[PDB]
Amino acid sequence: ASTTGANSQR
Amino acid sequence: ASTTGANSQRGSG
Amino acid sequence: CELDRDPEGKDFQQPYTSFVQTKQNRDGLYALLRNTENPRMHFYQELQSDMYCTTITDGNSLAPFVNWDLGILNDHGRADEDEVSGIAGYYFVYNRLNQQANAFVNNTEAALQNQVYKNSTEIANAKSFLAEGKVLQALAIWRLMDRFSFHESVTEVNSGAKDLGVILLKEYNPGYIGPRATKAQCYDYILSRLSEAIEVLPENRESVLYVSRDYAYALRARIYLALGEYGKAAADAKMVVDKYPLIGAADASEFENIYRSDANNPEIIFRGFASATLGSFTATTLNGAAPAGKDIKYNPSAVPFQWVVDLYENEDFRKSVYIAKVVKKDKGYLVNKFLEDKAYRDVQDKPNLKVGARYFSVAEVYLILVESALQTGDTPTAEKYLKALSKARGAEVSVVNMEALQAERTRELIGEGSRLRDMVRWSIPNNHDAFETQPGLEGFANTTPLKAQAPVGFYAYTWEFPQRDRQTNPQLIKNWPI
Amino acid sequence: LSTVSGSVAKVSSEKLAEKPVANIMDALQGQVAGMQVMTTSGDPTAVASVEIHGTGSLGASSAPLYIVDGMQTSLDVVATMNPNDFESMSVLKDASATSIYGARAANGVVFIQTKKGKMSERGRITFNASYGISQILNTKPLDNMMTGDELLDFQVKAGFWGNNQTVQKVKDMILAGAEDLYGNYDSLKDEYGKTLFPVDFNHDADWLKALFKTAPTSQGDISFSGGSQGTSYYASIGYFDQEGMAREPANFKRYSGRLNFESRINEWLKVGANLSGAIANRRSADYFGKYYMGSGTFGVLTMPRYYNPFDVNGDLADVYYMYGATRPSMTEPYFAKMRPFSSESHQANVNGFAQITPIKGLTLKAQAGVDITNTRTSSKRMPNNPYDSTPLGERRERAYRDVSKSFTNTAEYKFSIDEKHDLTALMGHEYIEYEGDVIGASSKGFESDKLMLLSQGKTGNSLSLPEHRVAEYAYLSFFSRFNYGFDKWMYIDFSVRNDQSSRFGSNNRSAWFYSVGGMFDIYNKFIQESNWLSDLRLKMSYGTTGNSEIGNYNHQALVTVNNYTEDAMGLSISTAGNPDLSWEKQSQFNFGLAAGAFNNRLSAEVDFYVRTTNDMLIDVPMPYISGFFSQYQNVGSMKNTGVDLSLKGTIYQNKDWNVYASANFNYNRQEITKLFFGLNKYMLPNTGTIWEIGYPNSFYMAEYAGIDKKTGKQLWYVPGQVDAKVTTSQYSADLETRIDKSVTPPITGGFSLGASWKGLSLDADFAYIVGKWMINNDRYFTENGGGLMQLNKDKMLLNAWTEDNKETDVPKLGQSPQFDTHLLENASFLRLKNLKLTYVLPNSLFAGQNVIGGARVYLMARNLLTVTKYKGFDPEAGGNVGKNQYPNSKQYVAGIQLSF
Amino acid sequence: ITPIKGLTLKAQAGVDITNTRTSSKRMPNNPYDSTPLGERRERAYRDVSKSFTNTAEYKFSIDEKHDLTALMGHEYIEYEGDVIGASSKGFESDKLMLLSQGKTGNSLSLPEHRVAEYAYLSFFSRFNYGFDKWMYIDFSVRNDQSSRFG
Amino acid sequence: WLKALFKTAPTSQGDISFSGGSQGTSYYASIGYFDQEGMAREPANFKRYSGRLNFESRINEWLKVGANLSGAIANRRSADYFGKYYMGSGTFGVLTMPR
Amino acid sequence: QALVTVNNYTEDAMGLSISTAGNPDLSWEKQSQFNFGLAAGAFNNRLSA
Ligand SMILES: CCCCCCCCOCCOCCOCCOCCO
Ligand SMILES: CCCCCCCCOCCOCCOCCOCCO
Repeated sequence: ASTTGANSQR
Repeated sequence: ASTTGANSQRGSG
Repeated sequence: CELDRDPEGKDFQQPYTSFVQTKQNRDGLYALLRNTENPRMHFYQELQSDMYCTTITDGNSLAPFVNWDLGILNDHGRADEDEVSGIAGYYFVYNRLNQQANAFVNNTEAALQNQVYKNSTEIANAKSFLAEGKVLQALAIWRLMDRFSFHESVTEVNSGAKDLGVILLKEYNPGYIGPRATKAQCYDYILSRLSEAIEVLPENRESVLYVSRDYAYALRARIYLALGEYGKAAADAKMVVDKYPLIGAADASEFENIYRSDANNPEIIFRGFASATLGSFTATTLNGAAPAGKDIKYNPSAVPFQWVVDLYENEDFRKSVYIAKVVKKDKGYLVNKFLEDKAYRDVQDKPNLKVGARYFSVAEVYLILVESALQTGDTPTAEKYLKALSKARGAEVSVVNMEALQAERTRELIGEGSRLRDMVRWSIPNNHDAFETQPGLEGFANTTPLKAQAPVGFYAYTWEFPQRDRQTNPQLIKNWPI
Repeated sequence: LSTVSGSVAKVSSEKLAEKPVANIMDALQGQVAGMQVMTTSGDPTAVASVEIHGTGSLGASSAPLYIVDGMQTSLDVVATMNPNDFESMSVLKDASATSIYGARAANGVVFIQTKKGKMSERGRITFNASYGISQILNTKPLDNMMTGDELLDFQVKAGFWGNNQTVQKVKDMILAGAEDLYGNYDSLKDEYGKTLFPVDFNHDADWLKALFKTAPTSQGDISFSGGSQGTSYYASIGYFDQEGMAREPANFKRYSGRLNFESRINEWLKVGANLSGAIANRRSADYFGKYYMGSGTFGVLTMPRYYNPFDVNGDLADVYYMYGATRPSMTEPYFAKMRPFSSESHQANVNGFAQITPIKGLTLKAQAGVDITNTRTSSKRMPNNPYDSTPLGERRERAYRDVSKSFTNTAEYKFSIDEKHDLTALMGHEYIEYEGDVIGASSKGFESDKLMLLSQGKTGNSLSLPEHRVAEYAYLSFFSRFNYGFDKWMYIDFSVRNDQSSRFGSNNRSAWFYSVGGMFDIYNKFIQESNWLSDLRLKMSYGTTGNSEIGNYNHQALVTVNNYTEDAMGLSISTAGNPDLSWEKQSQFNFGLAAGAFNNRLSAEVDFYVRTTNDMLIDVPMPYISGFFSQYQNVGSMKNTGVDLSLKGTIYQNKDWNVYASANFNYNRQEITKLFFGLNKYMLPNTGTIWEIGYPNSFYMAEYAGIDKKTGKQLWYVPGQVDAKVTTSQYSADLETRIDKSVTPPITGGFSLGASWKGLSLDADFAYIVGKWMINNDRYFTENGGGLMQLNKDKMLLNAWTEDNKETDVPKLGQSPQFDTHLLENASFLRLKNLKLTYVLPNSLFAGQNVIGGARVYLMARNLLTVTKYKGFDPEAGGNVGKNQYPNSKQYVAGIQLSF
Repeated sequence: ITPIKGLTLKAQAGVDITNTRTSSKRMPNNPYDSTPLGERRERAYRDVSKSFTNTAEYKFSIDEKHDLTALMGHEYIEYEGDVIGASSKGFESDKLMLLSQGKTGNSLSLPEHRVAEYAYLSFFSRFNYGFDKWMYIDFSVRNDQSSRFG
Repeated sequence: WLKALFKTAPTSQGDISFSGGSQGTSYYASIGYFDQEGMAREPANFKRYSGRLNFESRINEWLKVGANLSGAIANRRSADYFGKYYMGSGTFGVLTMPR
Repeated sequence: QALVTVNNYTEDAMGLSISTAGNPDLSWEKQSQFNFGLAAGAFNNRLSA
């Protein structure tokens, strides 16, 4: 169960 | 192929 | 400092606490069976019948049985942890099956009697796994008797052995080392194990991958037949013979696709589970086959005498599947029954010649009913089932008269270890020195004479006990004379 | 390490150095009295079977404990070490000398001491390098095998190809079949007749050359040893590569380093390490000792000479043909590149020690070490190969892990209680742990040499179950040993110990062992001075020892998985079980006498001994009714009575011209005492040997009595029947009998000669093993006229009894041979283990340049001379039977040494 | 090695081996999982990186005020890496979890396999000029060659 | 939820090392231990068992040889869910889980 | 390299897809450094910069 919402990636 | 004519098995290994 | 070390992938033996532990032990039981009631194990006694000559390719592997090299057949085989083959092997795997079915039967009786099952349906199924294990013990002991006790017809024997069966052990006991049960001891254990199971097992088969009532009725009819009890064999036959229908084939291609399919042959009553990745083995002794790309080439070590090839009508669907004119190129026939199931090929395109372990097909049940009905003067039902079996194979028989039964059986059962027993019971001696070899193979399949003659009542139609079992057990009476 | 009461032999550096095989125990064959070493395979990769003072047991190993700088190491790990770093090997062969070792000190202990540094002013650097070639050491087996058309006739006249056939009909047919078979392969279809002649009845194909080659061996090393105040260093790197003389590929190459370091840190501490490792690649010919059509030394005897594995340039083809074949049959070199194999072992061995000396007399020593071996091995089945079953290829990657810990720390208090009583007391603790592990993965379906990652396989009916095997054991031990010395003449040694092994259940893994021993200096008490006797000492010892060398998990009553379908797992009974299984308990009495004559320039030591094995670990065979194969039990007993003596002296020391010889002999009678279940004998099936109480492990057969000159039939002696001896043509198993020939040869010995003519020197080392017997399984084929008529046979079958040819001793054609005395061959042998001519450069050639100080050059041969009556390739290459042997090699080597 | 006054030949070599062995399970019969069937994944890793790097260095002086130092050298760097891994599933017992004991059919997997190697060849030089112990100059030229380029 | 996913964890290390030598030869040897457990309750650790031996020796006015030898048995494990957003893990978990 | 890897579509035949784009001219990165430094010691080498 992951919350992608927003993954500004590194 | 292989020829099992007869192997006396190596009963002293 | 705990110096306990225990092995990975092993667990300690215990009594059955759960139903899931019991079901798992029953599966391990059927796993063994699949590598035991295995065609690879019955090829030796198939090759000892009157049907085969060795080719120039053999490397003294099939020669001992075909040419009756008694000096080699005496202590023939292996059953150590590198190889399990031959007479020694045949004997060893069945005793393990008998030993290991003993520990399954006893530990299920134990669990039932301590009410470790948690409801009536767990209880009811273990009473049924129990009957299956009873059939397995019956099979294990009878297969051991099939080769290691004498038929009544044998003449000169070691003194004492004419009436002896095999060492009967009804309990899981690794340390047991006793003497041979008598013939009637062994056979009463066999039939009662089976009878007690037909009582518990349901009328209609539940899985072709497990023992069923249909199976035990069939196996008992087989066992009755080799005991000469023709009336009793025919009674167990009729109870199964109509529950499995024959292959509906128009040509030999329609025949071969169905017959060679473990999955679609409607005649298979009981087989062991096999996949391409588990439970499938290659059985390329009879045919000498090997893959070549998309093709299969054959270099047999043994091939039938002409009289076997001449047994088959030319339109017999079997004459291109059970035997197949694929020696040299198109020059002679080899026994090809165990050729392949395509479903087990690693790659659709490329054959690997893998098969599964089959345990009973209704064809034999037709032949058990036909021979016995002829013996009991029941001509109508002997003629009904023989015309049926042969017509479905594309070569229906003109007359029904035992002579025809002997032929038809011999054709239908080729490769399955059946001819050697049949020649003992039909009182045919081994005429190998006098049979014509197949002409097409001149220079490849030549005549080789017997190293010892095999007339009616010769003792070596029955095997000697493995030399292990003799040397460690002074209480064993051997079969062969001095 | 060893004691004054024990039977102890010490072998020097020179017996160990620069030997063209990685099997260093071979270098001791015939050097130690009572130690019987024997290598049964010329495969570079094989390791010898040493047995000190007989076979110790009928089910446990008889392998000595091998020890390097204090800790148990396997022969396999010893092989990865550079033996030019060994200063000495010491064989401890009785209860008193093996008293502080465990596991299996019942078999003797072999202690290897690596060099520690010599504390010189400048250090000694030293460089060794040698090149040489291995060969086969006996060719005689093929002196008398039929030639090509010699066997063609034999076959045809025997009816093998048809009833009504002429030789040429057959000759036409075989090469007919070779052209049509070759004519289906693009790569052959028009090379047959041009560059390929697979069948040729006008030339005999050299099948020896087909399957065996000359192969090379290469060695080098640098070694810096030096020193100073309290510290001693010995460092070395080196390289070894011995290629396999069988053309079936096998090799052992190692790249090695070692650092031994020892330092007095202060008057209270001495610390030290000896560190070693190697990158090692070994490979083995896995078909030898089995019978596969045209492979091994069986192949070189059995392939009909009308079959040519060569092309037109005399080089080895990719393939040969055999009549009937479905497929052309790959030759050995083309098989190898089609079935590749590599394996790298990284071997690490770390070893430290500490020596606190807190008060006068007391020595606390803690020593510990690891023995890490990670091995990673690859296997391929090259795809698109036109002589393979499919074009699809496979790959198998395995990785191996062995980690061996050992701690062994001691307290040693030696003092003196008045002027005539010296006591030395010592006890210790020792824990040995071993944890091993093997992983293997495999895929198939590849259709490109360049696309063969395991992750690129076909997925479906093509998938494989992985390979996975684990193994661990452990040993806990408390031991003690005391040394009492009265005057400077009488010595008593006492020892008691307790050993505990993971290999037995909790209630049965402990066992106590003791030993007493005495040495008495008869010279220095009763002969103050003698004008001819220099040394006379009497040794004597009794003691008990354990043997636990069995198989980790042989007591539990175990279940394993045996799945019947794919949706639920299944369980089968796996092992029988022996809840009581425990240590084997051996006992040895040794009576010794060591004497030195002239000025100890002529010395001897004789020893008499009685080795008794009770509670013997037999893997008792089980009747097949049991559904098992075996089960270990402490059952039965055995005795090994014997003597071993050794002597050495100098024959002509001439100030610049010394001549030196040394010899060693053992005889050992073996007697089984107890078997299992009260049984008096057990013949071991298909081996031709038998265990019978009165006697030793002996052979067991029918006595072959020749042939009936009137019938041509074979006849055997019927045991017990006579006239006023009975023969019969009717063979039966009940015709067999115990034979007064034992399996393990009772006599083991050797001698060695040496002279040095001022710099020029020659040393010869001999070794013999008499009373050895073997069944030549190979002759079962080469000599029979009853079967396997494909195979080449001995030309003696051209003599076969017929109506027209009587007065011959070869039986009629048509009857197969039985395994009787006609195959019991006398494998006794004298062997010349090594000849070394060395010439050390003159001392004054290095008198002007202070860089190099000496040099030596040498020519050398391993295994040139082999006197033996055995009608097979190598008489060593077998125990009770010899099948398809990889004969030990004969080596020629040139070498050079430099010292700076 | 120091053969004559002023020059210093230094030869150096070493390996850097890493064998790593890794184990992972998905324990069977736990009721908070999707299936009661267990899985196990064993991997083995190997990194071996050797490097030789040997030098010859000449220091001399042509006066009391001119110090010269010359040195050039060779270096080969090699790396060979490798990763192997196999996994099974379908286990129904803590005690029966050998990889070789998994279910076989739709439960079988492709192994894991990855290889990687690189290499470096290089020749270098370096000089040192020193005048009157107040002015010091250093010059250097070198050529590097990497397996990572065509 | 902080206590759910993070703990106090230990770090342990020890070491003995024999240094000295005397002449043209020098030795530095050490054995050692290290174990750092990760404070995330998601398991992670780095423990090593260490050894090293350094050695240099003048053999003569022209040659000097030397070695430095080092090795270790090491066990590492890493919290592989960090830096991703998974419902009840990491510092995201400790902030976002409803109390 | 401009490479292919396996990408099997069924279980009876091998399949092949383009794996990497490619740069036959890929080469060393070429870096350059101008460095002007100064070190100073103050008092009685009890103060450095
Ligand atoms: C030119 C000089 C020759 C030096 C060769 C030395 C080769 C040594 O190989 C051993 C490898 O094992 C590495 C493990 O290191 C252990 C260190 O621990 C010791 C501390 O007590
Ligand atoms: C001439 C060079 C030969 C190369 C041999 C190198 C050995 C490589 O082995 C790698 C595996 O061994 C691991 C070493 O373990 C370290 C010891 O741990 C104990 C320290 O406390």
